[PDB]
Amino acid sequence: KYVKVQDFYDQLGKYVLVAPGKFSGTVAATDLSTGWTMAWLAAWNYGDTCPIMHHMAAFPSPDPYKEFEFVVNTQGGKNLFIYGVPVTVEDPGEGMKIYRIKYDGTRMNLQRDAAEVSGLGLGVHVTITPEADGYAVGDGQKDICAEFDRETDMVRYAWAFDWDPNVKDLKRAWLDGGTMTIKRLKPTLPGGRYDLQGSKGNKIDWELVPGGELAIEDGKVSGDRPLHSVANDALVFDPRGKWAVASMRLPGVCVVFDRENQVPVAVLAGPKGTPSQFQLVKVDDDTWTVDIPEVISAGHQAGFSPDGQSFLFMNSLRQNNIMVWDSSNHDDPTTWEKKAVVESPDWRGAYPNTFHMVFTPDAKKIYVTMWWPSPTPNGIAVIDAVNWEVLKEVDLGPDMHTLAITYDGKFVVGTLSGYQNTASAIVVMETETDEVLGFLPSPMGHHDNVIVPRTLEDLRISRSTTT
Amino acid sequence: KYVKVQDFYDQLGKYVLVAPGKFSGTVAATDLSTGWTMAWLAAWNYGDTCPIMHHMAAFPSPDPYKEFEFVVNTQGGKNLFIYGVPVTVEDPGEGMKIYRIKYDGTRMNLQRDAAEVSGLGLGVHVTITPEADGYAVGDGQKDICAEFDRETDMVRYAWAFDWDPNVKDLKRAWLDGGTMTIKRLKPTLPGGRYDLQGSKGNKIDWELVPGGELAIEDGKVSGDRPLHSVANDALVFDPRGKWAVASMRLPGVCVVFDRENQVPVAVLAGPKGTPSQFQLVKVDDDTWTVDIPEVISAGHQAGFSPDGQSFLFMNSLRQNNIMVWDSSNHDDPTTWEKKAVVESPDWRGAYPNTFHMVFTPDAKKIYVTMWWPSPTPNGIAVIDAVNWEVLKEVDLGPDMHTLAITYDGKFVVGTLSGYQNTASAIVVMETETDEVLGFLPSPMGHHDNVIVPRTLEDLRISRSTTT
Ligand SMILES: [Cu+2]
Ligand SMILES: [Cu+2]
Ligand SMILES: [Cu+2]
Ligand SMILES: [Cu+2]
Repeated sequence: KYVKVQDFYDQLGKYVLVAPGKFSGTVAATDLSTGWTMAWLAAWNYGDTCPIMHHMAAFPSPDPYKEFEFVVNTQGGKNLFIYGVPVTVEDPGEGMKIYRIKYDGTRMNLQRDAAEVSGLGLGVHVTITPEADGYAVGDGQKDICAEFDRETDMVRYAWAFDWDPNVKDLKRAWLDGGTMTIKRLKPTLPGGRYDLQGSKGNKIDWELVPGGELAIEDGKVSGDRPLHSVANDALVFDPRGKWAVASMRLPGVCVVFDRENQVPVAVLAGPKGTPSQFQLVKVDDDTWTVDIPEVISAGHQAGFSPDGQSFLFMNSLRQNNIMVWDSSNHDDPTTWEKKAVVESPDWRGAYPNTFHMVFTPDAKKIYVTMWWPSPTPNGIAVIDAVNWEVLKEVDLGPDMHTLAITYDGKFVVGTLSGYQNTASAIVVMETETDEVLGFLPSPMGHHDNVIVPRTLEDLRISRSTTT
Repeated sequence: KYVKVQDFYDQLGKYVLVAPGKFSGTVAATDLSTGWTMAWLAAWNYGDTCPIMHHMAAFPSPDPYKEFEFVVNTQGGKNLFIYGVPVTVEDPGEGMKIYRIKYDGTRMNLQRDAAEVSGLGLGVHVTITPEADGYAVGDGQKDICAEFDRETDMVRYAWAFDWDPNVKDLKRAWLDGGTMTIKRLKPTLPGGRYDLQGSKGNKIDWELVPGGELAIEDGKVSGDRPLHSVANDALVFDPRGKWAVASMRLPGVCVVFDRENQVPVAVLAGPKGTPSQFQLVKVDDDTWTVDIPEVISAGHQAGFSPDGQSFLFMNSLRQNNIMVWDSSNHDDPTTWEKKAVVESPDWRGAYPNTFHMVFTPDAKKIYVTMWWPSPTPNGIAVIDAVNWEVLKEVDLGPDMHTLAITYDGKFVVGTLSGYQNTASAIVVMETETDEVLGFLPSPMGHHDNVIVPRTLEDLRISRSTTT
C-alpha cells in the first residue's frame, strides 16, 4: 500500500553518480540503485584552507562498486567571494589543487594533489583522456590548459594563451578583435616541474562567472593582466583519439591540438557569421598566433559527439546558440567546416546560457542546460542532433549545472546547486519520452557530476568529450 | 512505464528534515515533499577551523517553508582524530561552538555563536525546552549541562558534575563505585559570562565513543582529570514542564532537576540490579552529592514519553536494555518508580548499543536504534510501549544514528552515517506496518536529525524529550 522509494531506484540500473560540492567543501558518490551515498569526503579534513571542490571526472572501472578513481580540483582566493554567502575568511587559501581520489569499495582515499606533484595548479574543467591513461585541466584565471599522465601526475604538455587587443581599452578589447598567442609552456623547476601552483600565473583574481565578459570589460574584475585574458575553460577530447580541443571564452574560439606531436593545428571560429576557421600562424617552435578581426560573442561549452562526427561550441550571452562543425575528417582538423547552428526562441535574451551538454550513446539527441541568475527557473533543453533542432525544454529549479547519462542511454542525471545558498538537488530525466522523474536530495553546490564509466566506449558520453 | 520518485515524496507530507554532518562540516534542510535540499551551510565559510557539526534541535515554526530557527553545536580538538579518516590538520579549532542558524525561506543564515554570547561552550546533545523559549546543551568532556534563554542566548542555569571514585585506579574507578557531586556552575566574567569556551573545562581530550568506558578505564583516554569524569550526555525535558533530566554515562544515573527552582531533586539508578533511585544529599546551597555503591553498567539514552508518564534510560555495553520508570507523578520525582525493563536475547553481547529513540504521538510505540561497529548491519528496533516488549528488528546498514518522526506519526525518518568514511543515508520507515520504504542520499556524517516541528505539542516527539 505505501510507495517504496526502492521501486524508483530499481529502474535506474547499477550506476554510480559522483559529484563535488563547491562551497560545501565535499565530494560524494551515490548508488543510483539504492539511494545510498556510498562515500563522501571533506577536504577540510586534509588541511585544505579553501576547499572549493570544483570540476571532476572519473576513470572507467570494470566494477565501480568495487573501486574507481577520479580527479577533482579546487578554487581559492577571491573565488570565495563570488556568491551570496557572507563568507568571513578574508584571506583564504589559493586553491588550484588537483586532487586524485580513489574510492576503494568502502571509502574515498585522498591519494595526492597532482598540482604539488607536477607544479601546475588549474581550477576549471577536468576531463579524462579517451584512452583513460591521463586527464586534462583548464583554467580561465591563468589561461593554461594541460594534459597529465594518470600514473605519474606529471604534465605531458601544457599550453598558455594570451590576448593582444586591437584596442587597449577594456570595453573594446575583445569586441574590436585582437591576436591570441598560443605558447608551449615548459617546466622551470628541477625534476620536470612547473612553478604554477595556487595563484601563480593568475591574470585575473577570480574566474569569470556567467556574463563575466561584461564585468571584465567594465573594469570590475581585478587582476594583473585583465586586458590579456582569454578565459580558457576546458580541454576536451576527440573520442577517436589524436586531437584535444581548448575552448577560449573571451575570443570566441576553440584551438585544436595534436596531442602526441604537441602542436596546435586549427582554430575554430565560434560566432554565427564568422567563417568555419581562423588562420593559425607559426612564429617559432613554441609559439603560434591567430588574428581575430572582431569578437561578436563570447562562447563557452565545447565538445564532441560520441562518434567524433560533430564538434559543437556554444555561443553565450551576446549570441545564444550551438555552433556545429563537421569533424568527420579525423585526419585533418583544418578541413572541419560549419554544418549547422542550433537556434531557438528558448534562448530568450542574454539568458539563458548553455554551458553543459550530454549526448545519447547513438548521438541522435543531446541534453543541454539552460541557466539563469536567480530566480528564473533553470532547466534542460532536448536537442535533435540529426536535424540540429531544439525539441523540448523543461523547467526544474535554481542554478542548473552539469548533466550525465547512464551508459545504456536511459536516464540523464543532472545537478542543481542553489547558487551555493539555496535549493540543491540531483534530477533524473528519462530519455525515451523526456519526462522529469524527479529529484534526490543533495546538499552540495555541485559544478560537476559524472556517472562512473565501465568501458572506454562509455567515456565517449562522459567527462572526456564534453563538459 | 517509468516510476516517478515524486510519487514517493507525495506520500510523506509537508515536512522539513534537518541534519548536521559531523566531519562533513555542513548542515542541511531537506523538503520531504519534493526531494530537494532546501538549503545547506558549510561552517568553514564562517572561519570555523574544526567544523564537526554535531548535535542539533529545531524550534517550532507555524510554517517551516517560510522560516525556522535551530541550534547546532560543534566538537573539536582531538575529536578530529577518533575516526578512520586520516586527517592532516595541524592546528584544529577547539569546537564547542553553539551556533544559532535561521532558515529564512531561501537560505540558512548564521545568527551567532551562543558559546561566545554566554561564555559557555558544550559539545554533545542539544534539546529545545518544551515551552520553545530556550534550549539546553550537555557535554561529556567538561561534564556540564545548561539551559539557555532563546532570545538572549544567555545561561539560565548550569550544572557541573564530578566523580570521586572509591578506588583511585581507572580500571576500577566506576565499577567499584564512588560519589558524584552535583554543583551549581556560576559565571566569572563581566556581564554574567562564563570563561568556558573551546577546550576550557575539558577533563578528557575527546568525547567517549561507544564502549568508551572501557577505553577510559584502560588508560587510553588522555586528559587532565579522567578519574573525575562522569560523561554527561544530555539534558532532556519533561514535556509537562518543571523538570529536566541530565544523563550521566559513566555512573549510570540520571539526575532530575527543578528547572525554575534550580535544584536537583532525584537521582534515578540505571542498571538492572539497582533500586529505583539513589539518595540525593545536600551539602550546601550550591552543592549536592550522591553515593553509588558500584556502577553495574554505564548508560546512555534518556528520555520521556510524549505524555510524560514514562521515563526511560538505556543501559549500554555491560547491560543492553531499556530501563523504564513510572513518572506519572509530576509533582514529585522522588516518587518515580521502576515499572519495566525492555530486554532481548539479541542484546546479550557488548553490542548492539541503543542510543536513540522516538515515540509515536500516542506513546504506544517506540523506535530505537541498534548500533554496532563495522561491519555488523546496524538498524532499528520497534518497541511496544504499552507492554514494554520488542516487536520487530530491521537491518539497515552501517553506523545508525538518530531517529525523528513526522508529527502525524506516519513516518520515522533516521540517519546512517558511514563511521564518517563509508555509506550514509536517510532512511524512511512507515509506522503502520513498520516496513522500510527505503533510502535517500545524504553525503553527511549525521549524529542528529529532526523534523521541524509546528507546535509545542510536536516537540513532545522531537529533540526535546529524547535524543
Ligand atoms: Cu565551462
Ligand atoms: Cu564552476
Ligand atoms: Cu547521547
Ligand atoms: Cu556524536
